[PDB]
Amino acid sequence: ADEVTFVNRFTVHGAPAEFESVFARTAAFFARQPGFVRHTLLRERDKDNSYVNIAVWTDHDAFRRALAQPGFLPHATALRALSTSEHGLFTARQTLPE
Amino acid sequence: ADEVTFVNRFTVHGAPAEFESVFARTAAFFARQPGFVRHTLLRERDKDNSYVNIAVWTDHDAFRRALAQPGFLPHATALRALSTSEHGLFTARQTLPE
Ligand SMILES: [Cl-]
Ligand SMILES: [Cl-]
Repeated sequence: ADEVTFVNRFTVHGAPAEFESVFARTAAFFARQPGFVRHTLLRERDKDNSYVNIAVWTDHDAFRRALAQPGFLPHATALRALSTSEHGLFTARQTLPE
Repeated sequence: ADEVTFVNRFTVHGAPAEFESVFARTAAFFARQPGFVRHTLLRERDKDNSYVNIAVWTDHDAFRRALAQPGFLPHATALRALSTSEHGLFTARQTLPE
């Protein structure tokens, strides 16, 4: 119930290999934060520059705290230098297997 | 690896309760298909009409075979009566924890 899922859709403008390298360090940063549960970076099949990240947090407060960390800035900056994003925060309604 | 992840973004134009009920039946239909791994239906926080579904399949062929089932067609008809959607098929690039 409390758990939140942040979903980002990226359009990569720069080199996808550089994007992935930057994202790996971004994810490691977030993995150091209290409340981090898991993440998966997905790449669209047959597209080169289309990515979706799914990140799970114990609660909304922990997610907001992570974004507000001073340590996030270089990662946020490096990501924005390479891509644009459309994103939203979600709660789970249904899961299978149950 | 071989796993594929299908991501759907729904904009619901009917009643959300009816959408969730019809979606549950469609999800059950896919859950019976060979190669189905898991799915999660997510609802955007502070919104009534925005959902994202994430579904994992063992491989691309299993996903294709499921989509091609004649039984899918009336399910699709019912779900699309209540919602529009934008979707894509993805491969996992990074996951934490490892
Ligand atoms: Cl800046
Ligand atoms: Cl069938």
